[PDB]
Amino acid sequence: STLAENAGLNPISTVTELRNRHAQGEKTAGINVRKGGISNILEELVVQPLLVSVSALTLATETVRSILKIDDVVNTR
Amino acid sequence: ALSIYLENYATSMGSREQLAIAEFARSLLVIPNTLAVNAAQDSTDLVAKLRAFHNEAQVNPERKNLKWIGLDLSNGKPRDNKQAGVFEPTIVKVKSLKFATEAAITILRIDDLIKL
Amino acid sequence: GRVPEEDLKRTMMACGGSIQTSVNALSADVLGRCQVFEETQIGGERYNFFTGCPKAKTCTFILRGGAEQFMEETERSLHDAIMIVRRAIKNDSVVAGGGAIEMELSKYLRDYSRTIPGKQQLLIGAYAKALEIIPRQLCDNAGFDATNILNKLRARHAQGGTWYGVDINNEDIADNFEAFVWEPAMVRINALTAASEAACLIVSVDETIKNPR
Amino acid sequence: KDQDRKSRLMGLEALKSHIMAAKAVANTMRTSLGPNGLDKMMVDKDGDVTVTNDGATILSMMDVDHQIAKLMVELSKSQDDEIGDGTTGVVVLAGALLEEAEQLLDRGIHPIRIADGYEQAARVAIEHLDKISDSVLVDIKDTEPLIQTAKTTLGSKVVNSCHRQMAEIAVNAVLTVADMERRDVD
Amino acid sequence: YQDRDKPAQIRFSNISAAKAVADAIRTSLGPKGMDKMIQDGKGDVTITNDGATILKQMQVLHPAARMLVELSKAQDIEAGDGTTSVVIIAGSLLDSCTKLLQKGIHPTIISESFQKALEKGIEILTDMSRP
Amino acid sequence: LSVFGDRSTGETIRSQNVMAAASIANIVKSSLGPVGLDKMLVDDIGDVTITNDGATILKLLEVEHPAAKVLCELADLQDKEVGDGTTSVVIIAAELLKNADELVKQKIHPTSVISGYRLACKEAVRYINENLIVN
Amino acid sequence: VILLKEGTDSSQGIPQLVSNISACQVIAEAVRTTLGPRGMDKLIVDGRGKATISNDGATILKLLDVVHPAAKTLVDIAKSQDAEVGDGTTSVTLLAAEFLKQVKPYVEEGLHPQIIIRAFRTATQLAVNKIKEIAVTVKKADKVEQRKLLEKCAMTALSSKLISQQKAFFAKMVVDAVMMLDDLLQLKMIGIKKVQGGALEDSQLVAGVAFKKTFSYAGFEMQPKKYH
Amino acid sequence: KAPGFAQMLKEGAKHFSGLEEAVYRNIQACKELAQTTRTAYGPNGMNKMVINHLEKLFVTNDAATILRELEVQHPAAKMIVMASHMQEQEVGDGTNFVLVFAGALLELAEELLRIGLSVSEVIEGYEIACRKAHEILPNLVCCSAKNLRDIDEVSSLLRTSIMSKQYGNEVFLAKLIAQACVSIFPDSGHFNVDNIRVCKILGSGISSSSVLHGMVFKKETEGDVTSVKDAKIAVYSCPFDGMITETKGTVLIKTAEELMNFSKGEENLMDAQVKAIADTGANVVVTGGKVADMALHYANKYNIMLVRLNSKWDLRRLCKTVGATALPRLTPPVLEEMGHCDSVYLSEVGDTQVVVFKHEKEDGAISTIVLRGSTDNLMDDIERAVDDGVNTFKVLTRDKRLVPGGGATEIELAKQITSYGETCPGLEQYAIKKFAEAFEAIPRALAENSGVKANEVISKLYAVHQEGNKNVGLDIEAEVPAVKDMLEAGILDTYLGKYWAIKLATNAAVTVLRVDQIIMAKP
Repeated sequence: STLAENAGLNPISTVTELRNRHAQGEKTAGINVRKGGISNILEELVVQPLLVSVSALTLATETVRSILKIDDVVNTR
Repeated sequence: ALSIYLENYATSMGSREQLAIAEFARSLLVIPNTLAVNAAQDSTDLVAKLRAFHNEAQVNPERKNLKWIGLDLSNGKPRDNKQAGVFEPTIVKVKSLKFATEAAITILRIDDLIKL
Repeated sequence: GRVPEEDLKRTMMACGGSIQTSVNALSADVLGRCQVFEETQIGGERYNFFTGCPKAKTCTFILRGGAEQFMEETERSLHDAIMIVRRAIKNDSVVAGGGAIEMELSKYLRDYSRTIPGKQQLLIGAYAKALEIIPRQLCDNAGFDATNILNKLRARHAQGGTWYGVDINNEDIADNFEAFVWEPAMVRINALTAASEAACLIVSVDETIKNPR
Repeated sequence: KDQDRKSRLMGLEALKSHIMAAKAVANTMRTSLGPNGLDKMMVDKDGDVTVTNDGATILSMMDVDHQIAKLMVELSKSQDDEIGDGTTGVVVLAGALLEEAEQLLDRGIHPIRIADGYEQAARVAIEHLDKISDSVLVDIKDTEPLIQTAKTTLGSKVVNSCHRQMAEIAVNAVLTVADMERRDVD
Repeated sequence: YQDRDKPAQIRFSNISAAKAVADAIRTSLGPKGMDKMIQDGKGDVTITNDGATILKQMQVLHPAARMLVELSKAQDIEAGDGTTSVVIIAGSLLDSCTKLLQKGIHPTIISESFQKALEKGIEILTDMSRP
Repeated sequence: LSVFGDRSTGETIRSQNVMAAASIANIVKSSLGPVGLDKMLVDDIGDVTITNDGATILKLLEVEHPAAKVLCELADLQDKEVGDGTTSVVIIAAELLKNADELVKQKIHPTSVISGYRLACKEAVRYINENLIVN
Repeated sequence: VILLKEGTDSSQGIPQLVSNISACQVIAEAVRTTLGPRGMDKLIVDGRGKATISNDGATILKLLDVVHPAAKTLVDIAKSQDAEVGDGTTSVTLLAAEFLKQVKPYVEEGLHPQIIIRAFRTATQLAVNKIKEIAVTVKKADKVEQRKLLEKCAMTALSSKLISQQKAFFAKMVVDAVMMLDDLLQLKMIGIKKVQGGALEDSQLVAGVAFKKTFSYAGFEMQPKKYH
Repeated sequence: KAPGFAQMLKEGAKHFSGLEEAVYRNIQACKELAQTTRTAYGPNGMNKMVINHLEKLFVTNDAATILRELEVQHPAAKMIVMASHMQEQEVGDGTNFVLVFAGALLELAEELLRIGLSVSEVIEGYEIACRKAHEILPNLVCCSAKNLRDIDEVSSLLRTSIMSKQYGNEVFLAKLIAQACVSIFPDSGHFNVDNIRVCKILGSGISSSSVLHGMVFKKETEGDVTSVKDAKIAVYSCPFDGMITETKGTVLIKTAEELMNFSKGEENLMDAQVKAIADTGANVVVTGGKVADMALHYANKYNIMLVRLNSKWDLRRLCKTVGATALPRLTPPVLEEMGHCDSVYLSEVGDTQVVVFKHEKEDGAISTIVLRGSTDNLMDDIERAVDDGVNTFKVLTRDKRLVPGGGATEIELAKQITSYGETCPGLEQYAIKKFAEAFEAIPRALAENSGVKANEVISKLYAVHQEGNKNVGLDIEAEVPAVKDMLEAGILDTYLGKYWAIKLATNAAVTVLRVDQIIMAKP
């Protein structure tokens, strides 16, 4: 929805349309900012490695779990 | 001249760009509108007279329709610059439109300010 | 008894009698007439009705549905449906609705304003852009994107379109003439005239005067 | 006339303000739902004092001067003649749909588009209920289970002390005025 | 309920400071990301859209917000890409946690639940990938 | 959020940069053309450099604003590349921002505006090149 | 002590026109969302607290009665359009405020109001001429009976509605009710009544007057229900 | 604490000191009066959204209606307003000439007083220039009415007066008023606006109007009689309703039969009352208020023509023509106070039946213009054009002398007066020259109201007059600031309209200049 907003598209209808294309299709459906709309990203040759998406969820969730476990902060001296 | 062409070109593209190209067309009229005010004349009329002679060139190529009509500041009337000899380099009008476009793009991308 | 006054007065104009309060003046002057009367069993309850009255310029349509909103929502749409059929028979000359005619005039006036040197150029063009509000609000009220439709709609009129307009059902442009979305041309003519005449009254005004009272 | 001090508010600030009023009527009744529902102490204009958890009685006494809340009461006035039981379920569900709609207005959805979405889902729900339904007195006129099921709901009210004698009475009444074959009771 | 002791105010304090860093860096995502204007204290001003450079030039003082800044550095060392996407994901999860905590769910139950989504999440991306 | 500075976001930041660039244009708007009016330049000491040339004004014009400094850096690009047309550049760029800022109020994203202005400049250079006269 | 006004409030020039332009847009905003069949409704409350819900532009303006001078001009113009036609008040109200909005920045730039009037009087006549030239007459197009084309126009308004699956039946009820009348047609003549329950196709069309007949007093097995 | 206010010793009135220029303040009150009507001058005059004292909305551009509704409290402005009221006497036009011209004389006088010229010397210059203007104005007379009583002639000259009150529709109104005016000019030496009446009727538009003879009344005949030639017309102000006895007349009723007996006794009395109307030789009756149902049939019984005039001004209109005066009692058979008429009949025009009082036996010198319009405010504004249009030709019954309009005379009269001041030595030349510049304010008003640079109009109007091209005025056009000949276009003004306007405007300006201090009083 942030990519769709930056590409001038509607943030809701873009992800709302893609959630149906993923239920019916595969992960090839994604936002193409070069053309300004939804397209088959597998054909556009716009890919990224797997470690970026995996390490993102891994490190982000650990930070959220760490922030969630903060009950309070103490000021020492 | 670009005020009429780009306004017609905007109707061909669409896709959330018809209004922007139309405003780009209307923005160029500030130059003849500003030159008319500095020449102590009614800018609304002279700007309208330029766009009429230039629009008639687009409707058909017949010779009865005047072409390449400029703006004479002294007499306060449009004049054909080919006869009057009011010429400028091509790179000026080309670079000035390119640099002015890149500047507005550089400022439109600014949606936040952080001070330190 | 227990007949509503609206139904009684509706039968008054249909039968041609008169609703007399006191029973002392009841006579042939107020008494109505009819051709065929019968008591039916619509939905189990009895419904009286006089058919073929002398002044039978009226009728009634009984609705049925699972709730009031089925009938109330149906009530609103049928009243305009009666006017649409009432309009097509009266005036045979029509134009495409849904803002299709408003975009065609915007093309004609805008292309005409360029050939008009003077201060009338910006104003006739300003008159043209003002016609965009009719197809615009139909898209905004219908929950559609006015940008994508108006840009796709204004582009179609340039290529040769004359009846294409806004489709409230499908979020796209459609030939409102082929879709039988019509309106009377003379009724639309009186709208532009009353609009400009109303704007001219406001533009021609420059000062307001108020007697202290 | 009387344009001074006229109410003027529109947009999302108005819809959220309308949704805020409906939620107050729902949250007030969300606790009185079911047999374990919390009662509501109603004080009459004449100084009387009453306590109950009936959804219909709560709305009749609830004199909310907000206009959006009055429509919620007018809705329940018709429900008592159609459903009878789940008068709180209607108001509680309406408040839930409006509360979830507030999350959609921030996403940029139009109210009429949300209205069309709920109408589509309401048809999916109504279609699903017939699939998971079951019959009781199909192809036979019987009086035994008709007394049993009606007796269960009555056990929550003050008739619990003699709930069984009331159910047999409600059967002979409808059976008398109306015929089970025609299936059109008045 | 009384809710005399209110340690949840520190959760909303850390979530708001964490969500603030994500809301700023959100618009700069992708090739068409809107640029941002940073002004140094001396007087110099610069323009950029790289999310990594913006976080360094933010001078973050809150502890919870600093964890997102150090988080973005971890993504750069490990992967070197997706620096801006990480901070945006963390800001939305914490914003989503604000709705769950109001419902009476404990942070430990939320923490353990997110790990199960992470475990199933890695399987989803790995299955649909292209070796 | 607590920081050692200040931040300000929203659509008003676009408007603040729009009104700034519009202000710099009005300083060199009336001085456009050969009949342009002169303008004073009160320095910090007290000297008053009177001139109508738009390029000479922008070199000496000192407005402590980032958006205005972008147009000052823009002036050097046009002066070195060609050496003329700097006044029309600042005026054209100011109207594009004042018009684009109105579109942003109509829920038109700047990315869609940036895309339109790029295509308009491309077609404008095409129409210009097709309607020249050689030396 | 000695002043000219002494309570006489008066303002003239450009600020008065701009004040009337903004006041006219308020009347537009009151009827902007009601344009079209699927337009949003408007809730109006009188002095007694009685509610009024309606999406008709003409009915909304009658209940407002705005006291602003410039706003009364549009309301009286729109009211006349309702009496003469009964439709198009919202289009007239929106176009008028939009003609005023588009010429608003030119009025501020020193353009005279009278030059603006010559444009509307000129552009209007050109528009009225373009309508008649492009308009089309449809009486017996494609050799189709008028009863069939009017059915298409009727279901058009009823399309994708709560009666969309059975609009073929409802479409005929409109054509039948209108054809029953004489040459003088009017919307008030053809009444409608509501009956809860039953299928949608069971909606009946009585040729005469009909009513619920709540009369349930004694009198059965007498009082013949048929009369010549 | 001293020093307090200087020159303030009379009821604490605001006495402006020598620095505050007390004379300059009374002038500012008159300049503001001009700006309220400077914009309404000419065919392109701007309308005024006037709010009546009854909280009624009216949009008009007539000067007399603006000032009548604008409560002018400043006395210095009342003098110029009194000149406008005096302008209405001897002529029915040129009102804004008094406001615009006098406002320019006072506005330009400040430029003289600021220099140091005495107010007594300024007055002598305006009085000299006014006397000089009256000598030049006959020389500017271009054409004169032929007095052929031709509708083609009367309508042609009348177009100038109709415009600036109801623009665009100057063709229909000029023909109708010409048809009404031509039918009375044969009555030599008796023409007056009181004969040519106006009757407004709600209708389609202005194009559906026409002229009819006699005192027309929009209210159709309530009775069933179509025509009656009876002279005796009985007018009663009291309506036909339940009678009341001026003495005690105590009426006691207890039972239901007694209610019916008294009800029958009233109907038998009313049958005798209407019987008395026919007994006095009068088959016509008028009523102000409601008309009863039984009395209506009694009017048809004796074939008495029933007439209804709800408007009070309509009743008084008949009292001064036929003589039938309204009595306080309900149907008193007073045959002495009845009227006299040659013919009374009903007539349908424009799909509306209207009562008519035609003079068939008598010669007849009365007419009425039946106007049609879909708005009451529109017909009232058109009625004001009829008065200013008919009164234009009431002046032409006098010496028929027309002068060019459109600001043409104002430049030539200014050009001729400016030359007289240049060659006239002394101090009077300063005020004489400014008297010429005051005339330039009128073309400047027409140019500003048409959206044209006024200075360009004065520059062109003086150039063509320098070459001797008189009769040249401002070409009314939005996109053409040039000029044209007023003679060829047919735009012409009246001589007496400019004569009495320049005279009364100068006296109003001089009367204000002669005043230097406004002082309160008490009886």
